[PDB]
Amino acid sequence: GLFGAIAGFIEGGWTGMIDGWYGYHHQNEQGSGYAADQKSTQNAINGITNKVNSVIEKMNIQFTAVGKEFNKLEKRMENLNNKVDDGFLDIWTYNAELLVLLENERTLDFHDSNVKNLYEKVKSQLKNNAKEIGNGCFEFYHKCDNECMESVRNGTYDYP
Amino acid sequence: GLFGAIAGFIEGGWTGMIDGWYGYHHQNEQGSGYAADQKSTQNAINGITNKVNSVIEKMNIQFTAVGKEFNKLEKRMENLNNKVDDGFLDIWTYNAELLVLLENERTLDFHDSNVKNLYEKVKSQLKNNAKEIGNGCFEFYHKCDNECMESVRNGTYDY
Amino acid sequence: GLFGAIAGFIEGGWTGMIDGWYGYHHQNEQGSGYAADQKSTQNAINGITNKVNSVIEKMNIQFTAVGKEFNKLEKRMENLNNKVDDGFLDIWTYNAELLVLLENERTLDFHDSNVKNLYEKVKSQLKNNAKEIGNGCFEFYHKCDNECMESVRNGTYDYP
Amino acid sequence: DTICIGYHANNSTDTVDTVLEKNVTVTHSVNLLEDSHNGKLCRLKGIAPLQLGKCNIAGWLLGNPECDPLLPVRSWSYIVETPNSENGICYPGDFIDYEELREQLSSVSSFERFEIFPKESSWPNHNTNGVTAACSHEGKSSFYRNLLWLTEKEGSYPKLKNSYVNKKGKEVLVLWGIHHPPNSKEQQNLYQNENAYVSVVTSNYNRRFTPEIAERPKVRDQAGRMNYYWTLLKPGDTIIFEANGNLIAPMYAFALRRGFGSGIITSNASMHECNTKCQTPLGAINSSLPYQNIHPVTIGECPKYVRSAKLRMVTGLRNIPAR
Amino acid sequence: DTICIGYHANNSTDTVDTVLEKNVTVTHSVNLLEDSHNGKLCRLKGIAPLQLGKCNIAGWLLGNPECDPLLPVRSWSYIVETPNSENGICYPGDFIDYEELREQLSSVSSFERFEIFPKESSWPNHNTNGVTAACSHEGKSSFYRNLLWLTEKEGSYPKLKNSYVNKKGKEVLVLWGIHHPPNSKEQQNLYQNENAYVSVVTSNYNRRFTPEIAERPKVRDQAGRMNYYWTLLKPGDTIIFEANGNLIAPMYAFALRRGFGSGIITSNASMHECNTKCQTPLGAINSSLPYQNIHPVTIGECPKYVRSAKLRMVTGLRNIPAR
Amino acid sequence: DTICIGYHANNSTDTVDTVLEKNVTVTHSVNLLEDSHNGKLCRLKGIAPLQLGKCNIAGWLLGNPECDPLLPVRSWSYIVETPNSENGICYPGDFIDYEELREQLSSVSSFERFEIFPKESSWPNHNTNGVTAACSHEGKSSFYRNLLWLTEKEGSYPKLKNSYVNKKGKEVLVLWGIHHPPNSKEQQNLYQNENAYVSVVTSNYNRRFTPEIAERPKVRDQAGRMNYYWTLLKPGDTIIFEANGNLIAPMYAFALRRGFGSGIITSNASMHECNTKCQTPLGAINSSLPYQNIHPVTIGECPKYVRSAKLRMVTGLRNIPAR
Repeated sequence: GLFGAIAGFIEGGWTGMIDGWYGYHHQNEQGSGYAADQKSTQNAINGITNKVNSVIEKMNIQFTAVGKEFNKLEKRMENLNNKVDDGFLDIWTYNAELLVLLENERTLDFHDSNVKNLYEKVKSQLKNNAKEIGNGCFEFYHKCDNECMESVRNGTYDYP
Repeated sequence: GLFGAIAGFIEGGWTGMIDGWYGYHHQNEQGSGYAADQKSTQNAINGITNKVNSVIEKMNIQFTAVGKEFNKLEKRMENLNNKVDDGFLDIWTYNAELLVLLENERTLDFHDSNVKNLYEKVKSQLKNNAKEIGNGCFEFYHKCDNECMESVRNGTYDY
Repeated sequence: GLFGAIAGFIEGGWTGMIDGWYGYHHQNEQGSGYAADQKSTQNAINGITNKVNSVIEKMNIQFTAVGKEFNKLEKRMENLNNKVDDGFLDIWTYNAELLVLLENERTLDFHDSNVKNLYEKVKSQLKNNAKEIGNGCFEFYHKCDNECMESVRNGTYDYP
Repeated sequence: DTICIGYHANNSTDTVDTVLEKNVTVTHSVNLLEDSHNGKLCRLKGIAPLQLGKCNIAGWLLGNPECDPLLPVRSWSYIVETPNSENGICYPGDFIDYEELREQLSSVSSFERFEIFPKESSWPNHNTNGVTAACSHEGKSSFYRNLLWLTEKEGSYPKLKNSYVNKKGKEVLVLWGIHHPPNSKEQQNLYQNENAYVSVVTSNYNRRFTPEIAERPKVRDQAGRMNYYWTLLKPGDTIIFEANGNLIAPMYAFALRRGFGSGIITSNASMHECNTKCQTPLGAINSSLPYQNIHPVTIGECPKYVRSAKLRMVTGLRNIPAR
Repeated sequence: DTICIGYHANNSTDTVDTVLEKNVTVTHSVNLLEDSHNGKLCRLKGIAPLQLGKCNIAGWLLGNPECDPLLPVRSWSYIVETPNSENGICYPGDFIDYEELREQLSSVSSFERFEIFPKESSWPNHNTNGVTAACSHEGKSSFYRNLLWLTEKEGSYPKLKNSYVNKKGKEVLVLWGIHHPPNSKEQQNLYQNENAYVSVVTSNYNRRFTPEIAERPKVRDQAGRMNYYWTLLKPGDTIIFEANGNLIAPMYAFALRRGFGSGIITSNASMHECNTKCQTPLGAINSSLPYQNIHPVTIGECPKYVRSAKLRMVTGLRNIPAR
Repeated sequence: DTICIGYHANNSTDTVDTVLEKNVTVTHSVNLLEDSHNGKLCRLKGIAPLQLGKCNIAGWLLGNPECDPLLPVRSWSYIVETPNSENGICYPGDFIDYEELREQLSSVSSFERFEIFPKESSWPNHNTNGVTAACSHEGKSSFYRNLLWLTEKEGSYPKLKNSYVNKKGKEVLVLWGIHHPPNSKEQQNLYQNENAYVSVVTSNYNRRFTPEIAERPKVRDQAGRMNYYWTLLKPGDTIIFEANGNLIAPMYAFALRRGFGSGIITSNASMHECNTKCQTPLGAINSSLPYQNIHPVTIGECPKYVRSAKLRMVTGLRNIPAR
């Protein structure tokens, strides 16, 4: 990954989280579970949705396009027509395939990026009240309850 | 933003700074103010200027292009010409719009990255002599007069 | 660079490093030396190889294409053939040049990212057993021999 | 107490390609390439296509006896020819500017077939029962339904002159022929005048025709030849036919109505009571995707044809179940 | 003591679209789409265009009396026809290869109109006073200024043979016509001979013309027809006219000079004393931007036409005044 | 004890361009633009090209005496004309549909030149020794090798009619000409009959030719003209020639075999005993690169032509030896 998070310092995904693309695990004395960050997951959905819609919108509809006949003494005209049709077809096939290949790369990085900024955003909050273990986890020092875990999710906490 | 700085851990911009795109604020005994980091603002100006000039340079001048007449018995030739003109027009309109869309995203994220790298550059310079009070600001643990502030801006801060 | 490492906080390259693109500079009591990180260098090679292969594969082979003749009363057809040939040529020249220009920028960012992520990988390991010099180096507190310098290269160490 | 930051994963097997890596498994994605059609010919927004079947444009417009079932059709959304559209002209010869005629019919949404020259009152001094085995129907010699083979009457072929004023308020496609006997003897038995000519004129059309008599190889066992011509008569204009022989006169003509989006396609698929906004020679497409790899020939509003086998845009992220 | 790292912001309301988000406000940006035009038709690098006005190429080259104001023009940067360019040929007929002739004039930067066959001295044995109400001027029957209607003189039309050697050092455009009477009576009254013919030849041009007599619908009050032809006589070559009737002889021909960048456009804009490097049918463009959405028809050095409504490239960053 | 993380650097001087910065020195790069080629025209996959040298397609097919060295060549991979290919037709005239014939030959992989109408036995009642100073060989008046100039014999030119049935199992290209004397006198002593005609017909070809007599500017010292025509006789079909004068009869014809990937190019380069899969008018290319800036004209399997001067993709990183 371009940003180091996905398939990076955070080895894998969680089949357990089904509310969004990015979220938290958390396991307090009250219990465990999973929670998705609407803020992130949503913004991600808005961008990608806009991307796919742009890609689709740029390829406005194809209107009637049919072959044409040429008599035996119009071989040059028939070949010119053939060059035109093959030429345009070559370019559009190329354009479609490149755009998708390229934007797919960008999309994955975008996600890697979002997971990254979500991680650092929490790390800047907690600060000293916990330590960075592994796989992007934070082991609390003061031990905070579920109601507290939520302060971290909504972006408050307060306790440098 | 891809790098988390602009509209990120540095919520907004400074209508107060007007020397470049990136800079520093700074509060001192001798007073306050703004200052743009010429070094990173210029690099950014060179890069974007080049990008814009490339987009322009790649589109060569459009030379004379006009319509053509066809008699009543040349309907197939007329439609072929029409297919050609519209075909090319479709590709170029597509190319221009996509290039601009794609690069505008890249430019924004480029700036995000620059601010991000500027912030981290100062941090690696200050270290223990200051604390990250969030939002991209640093509180010194000693007195940093104007002469000292400038050492931070030109990256020569003596730890 | 977009990621700050290359030509950034790691000011220069090592003409001494000849095993890969990314690596570590060794400096123990037993001696010094360089060593490439095969892990990162290989993944980078697989990525760039696939990229250049994609660009090539997308430009399918050009088959027979020649000129045509037109008599003196076929000036319009001749000009049409000319508009068609110049039009396609303009597009492919434009496509090839833009694609190369854009992907080169991306390839460079790619390397920058790889160097950055490798650095952040080692920093997390040495985090509590050395200090960050700043030039991309780390000074061990306890000072570790070659057998330990290796535990750093192969991603183990685990000595917080 | 701990709290971790992580990302979604699932059982999805969707794969996509990127510039750096091929076949990357992801959690969510969208296909942008339409590869499905219903394998049928359909009505285009409620209107059925004109199926020429065993006939082709030429057979249809001339009135080849083998295409009588088409005579009543007045409107269509697109024209369909098949690999077996062999019945065109039945009497050997050349169809002048035939490809351009096909191009013209390509923007016709409908026409009215009418008698421009009524067989019974148009030619008082000429026979009109000319028939040929080359255009047989029901095992008997016949002729084109829209033309009339005029010949000598009682040993005489008076110089004829007939005209038609277009008062249809639309362009009128007029077709006719010129017969070319294989020898001077036939020319005489059929038209009497040894040196005949046919003249056809309008305000913007003007051509003269001279019989070219010579022995030729037999096609549909005819040594003779018949050349076919056509012109578009503008609303209000007049067309004048003058001849002293060899004229294969117009009997039925067509008042054309123009439309958009039509075209002529070739297909071996069958017509069904189905409706679509997008028809291909292989079948109809019902899709919102920007591309399709079904067929390059398209009638209506369709996705752009591309040669790609796959075009999938990743939406979610790299899928790593981590089992 | 504190020090904060930050970024510029301002009062800009410029917006740009990106892949992920639309209408994003930014501090600085550049427009790449030229949408401004001058209105007006201008000189192109100092040279004025040719304005056929009420006339079209045919009327101009043949010398239609309605186009006399154009007779003296010798050079131009481009040609302009208007929606009102109706006066072309005045005597009904067909202009053979007219489109190719238009294409030819499209690369002509200038020419010299000269008498290839002086009215008096070229045709000693024929009348040249022929005129027609179809080409009237000042309410009087007249004729093309560049052609001559040759007819019988004193009950006789001798076979004529006149030639011209191109010593202009440039290609010479020669035009002429063939008259087709409506009936044999007129054919004889005008040319005396019933089986007339016209022959025109050069080192690389060879054609024969035969009168085709027949009644035809009237156009501009004429039942007769006049076909127009042309050819490019190479430098040093000779053109020979031979005929015993029906010839509408060349009187003036054109020595052509070739150039680059010219063309024919259709516009209703007016000519002003302005200078430009880029002209469209709607007005002149003065820009360095890469694209324009003004018009696809272009003369000179212009930005590329695209259908886009907006094309703006962001240079600054996301504007967040943080006010 | 210290452990540093760094990157590779070297002495490479390779430069590439990016969107943000030009001429960036990098450690590793790869060229994608082929700019190297043989001079030298080569065999295409073992087969040699057809070098017309001082002859063009016309001279070759008609059998211009100046191109006899070409007569034996039966197959080729591509056709090569040179800037000096001026020997086409030697007797002045027009080669009807010449460009279409060039296009036809462009997909011909091989043919067999054969006697369609043997000189001795085909024309018993006509002289077949006509020759002209315009088609001289060895300082002596000669004539095309694939055609025969038929003329009066013993003061008479009987009506002729000859046929040929295509039993080759392949299309047969047939060529012939029509002579147009400069005056009535030449018409008389060459063919006697004053008003002659030529007819040529097949199952799908049907044309008649009338001699057009007229004095014309001299070309190759000839005031007369000769028009050349051709047609493709389908397998099993029959072509019939009928004439009472002015026919330049076919003697040799060609049974054609079709292939793919061939074409006609114009080159100043020389043939060498080299083999290539890609040929351009400047030299052959041996490359796997996707692009080339050598020439737009290519035969075989080549890189896409582009106007670019440089196309280098960086693979390594920014090179900073830090010396």
